[PDB]
This record gives sequence, C-alpha cells and structure tokens, in this order.
Amino acid sequence: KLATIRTAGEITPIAGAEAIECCHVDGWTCVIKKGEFKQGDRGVYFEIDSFIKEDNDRYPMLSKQVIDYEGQRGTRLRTARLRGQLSQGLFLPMDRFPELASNQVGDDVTEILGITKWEPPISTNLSGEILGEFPTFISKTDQERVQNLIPQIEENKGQKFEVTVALDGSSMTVYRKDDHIGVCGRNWELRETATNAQWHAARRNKMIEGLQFLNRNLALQGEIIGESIQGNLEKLKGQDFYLFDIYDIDKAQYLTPIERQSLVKQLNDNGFTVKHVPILDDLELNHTAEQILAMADGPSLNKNVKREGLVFKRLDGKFSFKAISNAYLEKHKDR
Ligand SMILES: Nc1ncnc2c1ncn2[C@@H]1O[C@H](COP(=O)(O)OP(=O)(O)OP(=O)(O)O)[C@@H](O)[C@H]1O
Ligand SMILES: [Mn+2]
Ligand SMILES: [Mn+2]
Ligand SMILES: [Mn+2]
Repeated sequence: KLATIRTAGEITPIAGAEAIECCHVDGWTCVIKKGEFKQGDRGVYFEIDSFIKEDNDRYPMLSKQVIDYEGQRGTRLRTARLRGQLSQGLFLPMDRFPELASNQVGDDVTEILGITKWEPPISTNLSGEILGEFPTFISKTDQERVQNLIPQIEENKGQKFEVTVALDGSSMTVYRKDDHIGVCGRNWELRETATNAQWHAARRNKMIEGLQFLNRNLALQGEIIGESIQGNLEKLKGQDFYLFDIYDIDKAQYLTPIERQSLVKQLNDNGFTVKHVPILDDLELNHTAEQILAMADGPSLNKNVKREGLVFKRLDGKFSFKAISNAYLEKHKDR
C-alpha cells in the first residue's frame, strides 16, 4: 500500500521556514508547502520506498531527484531532514489527481498511480538456484509499520507484546511438510548448492535435523545476518540465522511467543543450536505511535551498534507490527 488516500492531521509551523509546514499523516510527519493542506483535508500519501516514475507535470517537486532504477527513470522516496524537521513521504492534495475524484479515504491507489516499490540490492550469495515458489501453505514474513496502525494501537491498549530487536539481514524460512524439508529466501524456495548461504546456515545450526526431530509441519522463520549481508551492521564474523517466528503449517497460524520460546528451548536442549533474535522485556501497550517509535532506537544484537528497530508480537500470536528507528533510517541512506 505505497500510495493511499489519507487525511491531514495536525499541521504545525516550521520555525524559520515560512514557505513550508509540518503535516502529520497517521503516524508519519511530512513537510508540505504552506497552505497546501488544512487539517482534515484528504490527499494521496506516498510512503517512503515508493518509486515514482518521472513526470514533471504531476511530480515537479521530485525533478532533481530522478535516478535510473531497474531500467525506469523516477524518484525514490526516503527519510529526509528539512530545516531540522524529520520528513517522510510525499503528501499531495486530491485535486492533483482528477482521476481519483470519486475514490474514498483509505483507498489504495498504488496501482492506478503506477507506483512501484524501491528496495536495496539483494546480497550476492543470497540469490541461489530457485527450486520453486515460496510455499503457498506458509505465510511470508511481513510486518506492518506502527505509523500505519493508529486505531489498532488504540484498540490494543493493555495488551502484552513480545519485544524483539529487528535484525537487518535477509528473511529466511526452513520448513518441513511431511516428507519434504525446504529452505527458502524471502520469495522463493532454494536449491542446496555449495555457495548457497541460506542452506549453509540451516546445516550449520542443525535446524534441518531439528525439524526432523520435532516431526511436525513447521516453518522456522528468521533473519540470516552477517558478512556481505546488507552491510553486516552487527559486525559478525561469518553468517548466522536468528529465529523470530514459527508458522504452524497444519493449523495455518503462527505459534505464540511462549509456544515458540519453549520449542526453541527443546531444540537447544537436544543439541540443535538454533539462535533467536534478541528478546527484550514484554511490553504492556499503553502508548502512542510516537512513543513506540521513540523506543525503537537502541542497542542491537551487537550492543555497540544502533538497531534497525523493534518488532512487537502480541502474546496470542495474532497481531504484530514493526517500529523502525528513524535515527537508523537517517544514518543509513541506502535503506
Ligand atoms: N525480530 C524480528 N521479528 C520479525 N521480523 C524481523 C525481525 N528482525 C528482522 N525481521 C525482518 O523484518 C521483515 C518485516 O519488516 P518489513 O515489512 O519492514 O520488511 P522489509 O523486508 O523491510 O520489506 P519492505 O522494505 O518492502 O517493507 C521480515 O521480513 C524479517 O525479514
Ligand atoms: Mn524498505
Ligand atoms: Mn514489509
Ligand atoms: Mn529487512
């Protein structure tokens, strides 16, 4: 949902820059031209990671940022700082889009506006030979951002969440379905070869044997991190897998934080040395999105580096979200 119709929230002036002002859009804050919106006005909000194909009539404000990306000319939206003011996304009034004049607030207009997703380059050894599609009987590893979850954050006041450090690597799934055990990246099941990093990590921590021991239809989902993976923020030597979720294939449901933690303990008790993403204290939710984003900055798995952020998974395993550190996004312009 890169481009959606949203509502201008609080509009606050930026001291010393009378030509612009700060617009809150859900949990995001975004610099607009002074007077472009009033609180309550609707517009199209384009999230960071939007890639907006070149168009100086509709998008002249992006003109000097046009780059070549996957053979297209256009602009990547990313976190910026303007006059000391944090700015994320692009927010344009509805009258700039006459073809949306009878759409509704909340509508996803990504496809109609031709917006595509920008992503960092995938790391060398994490692209292997493809064996097949990512299994349709396993959920992929996505997380919604807290900035997009204002009402849900409200409903969940008092609920308890497992808090884990978000690790900056590549998503990796190792699973068992009856007589088949497979290793996947984010979007594909991979063939075992000598150079495949994901298979190597699954063999080295004995997690294939661990799945054979547990004898259940489970998908172990985690982050492979380390050297030549997204710049190796943790300064690891070699590479390693860090579990964050277990999907129950037979029940088509994630395991709860407590079910997952005890299964990981049994694996390690039996010699299967599967590591887990860092687990912090459980959080009783009673927070605004702004407050959640403030906890996002802090120590990573390597305590001497600042983390990508935090993932919150409710104790029933049925509601999860991610809070990315904005200091992290400011420091790492390649993501
Ligand atoms: N502790 C954690 N819990 C859950 N996921 C984690 C954790 N640490 C790292 N991750 C990664 O976070 C990803 C979900 O976050 P997010 O939706 O931001 O994904 P993404 O790869 O950044 O995609 P995009 O950039 O397109 O939104 C997962 O796919 C997983 O690889
Ligand atoms: Mn991204
Ligand atoms: Mn995502
Ligand atoms: Mn990531």
